[PDB]
Amino acid sequence: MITAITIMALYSIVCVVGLFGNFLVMYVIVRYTKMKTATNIYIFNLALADALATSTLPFQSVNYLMGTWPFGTILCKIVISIDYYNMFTSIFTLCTMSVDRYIAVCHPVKALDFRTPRNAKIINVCNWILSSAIGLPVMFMATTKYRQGSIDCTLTFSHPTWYWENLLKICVFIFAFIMPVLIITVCYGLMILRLKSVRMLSGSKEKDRNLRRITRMVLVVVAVFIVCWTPIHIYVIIKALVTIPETTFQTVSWHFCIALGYTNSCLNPVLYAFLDENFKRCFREF
Amino acid sequence: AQARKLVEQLKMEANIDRIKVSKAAADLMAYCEAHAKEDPLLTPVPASENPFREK
Amino acid sequence: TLSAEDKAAVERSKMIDRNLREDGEKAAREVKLLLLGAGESGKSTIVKQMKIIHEAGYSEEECKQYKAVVYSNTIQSIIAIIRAMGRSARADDARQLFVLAGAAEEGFMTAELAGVIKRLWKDSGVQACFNRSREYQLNDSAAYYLNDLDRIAQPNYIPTQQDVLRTRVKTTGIVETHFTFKDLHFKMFDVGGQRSERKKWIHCFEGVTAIIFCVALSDYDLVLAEDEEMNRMHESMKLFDSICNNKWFTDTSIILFLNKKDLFEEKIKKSPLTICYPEYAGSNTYEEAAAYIQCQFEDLNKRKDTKEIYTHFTCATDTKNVQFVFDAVTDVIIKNNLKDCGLF
Amino acid sequence: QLRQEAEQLKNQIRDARKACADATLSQITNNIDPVGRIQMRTRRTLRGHLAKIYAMHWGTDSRLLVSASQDGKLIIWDSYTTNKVHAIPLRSSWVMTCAYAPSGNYVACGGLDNICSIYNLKTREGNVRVSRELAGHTGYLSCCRFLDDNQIVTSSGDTTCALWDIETGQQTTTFTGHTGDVMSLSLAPDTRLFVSGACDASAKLWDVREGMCRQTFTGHESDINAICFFPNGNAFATGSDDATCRLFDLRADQELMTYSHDNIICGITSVSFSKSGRLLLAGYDDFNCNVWDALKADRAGVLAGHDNRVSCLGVTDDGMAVATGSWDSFLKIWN
Ligand SMILES: CC(C)CCC[C@@H](C)[C@H]1CC[C@H]2[C@@H]3CC=C4C[C@@H](O)CC[C@]4(C)[C@H]3CC[C@]12C
Ligand SMILES: CC(C)CCC[C@@H](C)[C@H]1CC[C@H]2[C@@H]3CC=C4C[C@@H](O)CC[C@]4(C)[C@H]3CC[C@]12C
Ligand SMILES: Nc1nc2c(ncn2[C@@H]2O[C@H](COP(=O)(O)OP(O)(O)=S)[C@@H](O)[C@H]2O)c(=O)[nH]1
Ligand SMILES: C=CCN1CC[C@]23c4c5ccc(O)c4O[C@H]2C(=O)CC[C@@]3(O)[C@H]1C5
Repeated sequence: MITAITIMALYSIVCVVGLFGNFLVMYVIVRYTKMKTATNIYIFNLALADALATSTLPFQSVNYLMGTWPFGTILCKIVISIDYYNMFTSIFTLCTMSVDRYIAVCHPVKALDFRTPRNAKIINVCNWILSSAIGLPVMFMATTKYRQGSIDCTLTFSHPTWYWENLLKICVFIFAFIMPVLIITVCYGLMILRLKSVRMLSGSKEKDRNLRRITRMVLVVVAVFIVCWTPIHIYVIIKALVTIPETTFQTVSWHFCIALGYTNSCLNPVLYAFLDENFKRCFREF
Repeated sequence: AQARKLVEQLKMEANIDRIKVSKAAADLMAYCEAHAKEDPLLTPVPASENPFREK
Repeated sequence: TLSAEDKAAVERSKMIDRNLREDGEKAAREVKLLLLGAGESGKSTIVKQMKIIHEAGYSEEECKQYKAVVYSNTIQSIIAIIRAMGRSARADDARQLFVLAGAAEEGFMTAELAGVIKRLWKDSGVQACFNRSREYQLNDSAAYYLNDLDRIAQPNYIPTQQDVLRTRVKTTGIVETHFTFKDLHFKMFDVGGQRSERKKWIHCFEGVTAIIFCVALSDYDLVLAEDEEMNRMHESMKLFDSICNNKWFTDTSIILFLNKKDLFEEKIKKSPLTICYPEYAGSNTYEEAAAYIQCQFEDLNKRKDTKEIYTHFTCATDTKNVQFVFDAVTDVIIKNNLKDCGLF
Repeated sequence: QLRQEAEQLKNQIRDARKACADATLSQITNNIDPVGRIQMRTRRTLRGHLAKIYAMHWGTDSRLLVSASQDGKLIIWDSYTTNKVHAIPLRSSWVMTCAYAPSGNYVACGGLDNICSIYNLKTREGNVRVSRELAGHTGYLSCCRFLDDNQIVTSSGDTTCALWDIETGQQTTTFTGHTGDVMSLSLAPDTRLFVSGACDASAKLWDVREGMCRQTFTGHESDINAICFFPNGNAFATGSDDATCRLFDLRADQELMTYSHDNIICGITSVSFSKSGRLLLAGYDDFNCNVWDALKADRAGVLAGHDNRVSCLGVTDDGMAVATGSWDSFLKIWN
């Protein structure tokens, strides 16, 4: 009775907070601080991916509220296309940001001639191109169907429906879950070990406090990403693995998993720009 | 060696002609309001003849 | 609306923009080292034990610039020898006046240089006139240019790399040494020549990667010749104090090189250690004395929470001295990359 | 001995200066209308440097200037269309002086390398070459100015100025007498005198012809970082480090007017005058230039927009522009 009301309210609050945070990050990164450093380009593209990922949230909230899709076929064609696009752009820019920090730590000589702004630009262009190269194979197949007198536009596949469907499921699972957790943990772990071995963060109370703060703000990044993306992927893979009885509990759990993924998209600017010390320096000047 | 040449240099700086502060300040000011209608910084020239304009 | 003149101006400025772009990106990969040191502290040994490359760099750009310098030096030398002749030999004098007029009218290299390298060597009194010209101060390598320039007459002549060395004036002040070590480029500056006021050119660096402040260990019991009242290690300490407590160098790392190690080991056995430090009398061995000198020299860092000092004892060969420089520099680069990544 | 004689006749000199003062410049300009508040805007920002700019000189054609920075580049800009005409690769990155010839054919530079390099801007090849390097100085070259196509006067770190001849590379005249590092010189409009200031907080005027100091000015107390002649050549202004610009004098030999404020305690790096001479522009270390009234000794306006310390400044010869180079690799032209 009131489950739809509270899930619509939670969708609304996560959408508005995510949009406001990413708009603040874009406003700061355009007006106050510039876009000269490579990390600024990375957090700019992450902000765009998070803002465009959470902009489809009112559509899905009113889709659940009204029990139907009154927005036609092309609108949700681009909505599911841009959702598959945005999850990969945000995930891959997290991956390349962690690779950037690992290169800046463990390979300093190579990071002198690798961490140039044009290199970051071509990496991000290749990033959005490679996300598009798998979002456009979704663009030409998503469509609007009719079931039980109601309108829904889940994506529909070819005559071997299960083969192509499960191929998409296992591919998005392996890429956007196994690829970021492995890359992020190995890169950040090697970076943290090298920071443990380096002189400037060891041998004093202030230096050890700085090292502990860096390790804490790396571990919270990995923990927030893993916790927020972890229920939805395995829940989708067990929905695809075994059939599940339709219950209010499974609907609320599904919507909470969606909310947790979009909460990662909402909280990325909090722990990726507001916790950066350059942005803090820009903030204390005004 | 250095002290005696310093003495003679500063004593030949001693015996030079000097006009009053009033006369020099007065004709400096006279030079100031003789070119005042020419200086573009004091009086901003119109943008038609100004060569520094947005394109 | 802009036509060919403004289009060519825009194209030339775009070319200058690209050239500045690669030059700045190349200069960002360098590492700047500011080598300091007191009187005979051992900077020359530190420089000369890094002998890899010193004249290497922009070799193509070097040889295409000083051609006007060569021509102007040649015309200055020939007009100087003509003027020093005064104060059977008139046709060559008219020829020298003609090449004087040609050099005043530029003339490039096709006609005048062949005449000036042909007619001068025909006579025999040219050497006598040049010897008589040594009474006054003149060019130090005029006849050197004359007898090492006549062999080539090409319009774009690239005889040797020694020509760039002999034409370029030796810098009395700032000294540049550019060596590479393990895929990383180092640019070390010696400021020994500049001896007027360091307070107005220390800000001219303001952002070097590291300092190579060198101190001789054996100057603890030595005294200066200036009034015989100042210890040399004490003025080394006061220079280190001024460098550490400097507004332009407030976070850069200082790599202290305690250089006269074997002389310190010779001096400890016959001379007391209380001359430099009257309040210190701990032992007489090399290890504890050198460690106490290093400890009394490292406490001058008044901001130890941000600035790091990497002290090494080097004596004679020490291949690991450059390795110590490289380790300190890579630590500084790691700190800079952490500053760039929004982590530190 | 004769030290007391020197002290007593220096006492005679400044006693004659004190007796020569009957009315200050404040009282003689206490009735003229002020310039009020003037507003200047950056019409051109000359991006393209990548390091710390230290020097700038305008051109006699009022269109092309030159500025030098710490990247080893000497860029001749364009005030009109913002075009980089030239960019010379310097053999010494440590430079804080640059000069532009009155004929517009030559450009100079120098610094810690003890070398005043001269470059020909209009060679037959079309590019920029190196014509002559002026050697003979044992200190850092702080300011050089071109008298003409043949003579150039330089101030060095060895507490001596020098007048050179280009085709011989020899100092035809040496200007000794400074007990401190000269940091700036300004040529007279009639190219017959020049005045230089040093770290001993004194300014000295020299004759180019007979090569001996004529007047000395001991108004400042910290040092002298900048100096600039008046357009008529009968006065000059001096920058220093005690937050004061002082307008000295030639025919009266005193400190006429003090341009100081109790909130601008930073130093001064650069000074210039407009065509009329009523507008003394001074660059400061608090990231912005102050515009002073040369008769009323009050600030007219502030030239903001630089986030780093202003280092060099110059008013163009026809008075239609003010270019300020600072420590942020940018130049700014104002109206
Ligand atoms: C609007 C959506 C659906 C279309 C896809 C947008 C793509 C093509 C856009 C979005 C973000 C963009 C990047 C954002 C910022 C920069 C920095 C700029 O200095 C160079 C271009 C670069 C690197 C852009 C390249 C193109 C880009 C990747
Ligand atoms: C990995 C850790 C941190 C979190 C795991 C969360 C996921 C896998 C859990 C959390 C809540 C769970 C749901 C809770 C309730 C039900 C109703 C039941 O009739 C079928 C299973 C179903 C639908 C569960 C599926 C799995 C689920 C979505
Ligand atoms: N026996 C012995 N001598 C050493 C050692 N290291 C350096 N020297 C000498 O110390 C002088 C410094 O002169 P230098 O040019 O650096 O001065 P400077 O400050 O004006 S540049 C040089 O002649 C060196 O032979 C050493 O281990 N053992
Ligand atoms: C948190 C939102 C991210 N979304 C991306 C696309 C999708 C999705 C997620 C996880 C795994 C998938 O295979 C997958 O496809 C989609 C699906 O089947 C519905 C749920 C999602 O909209 C959601 C998270």
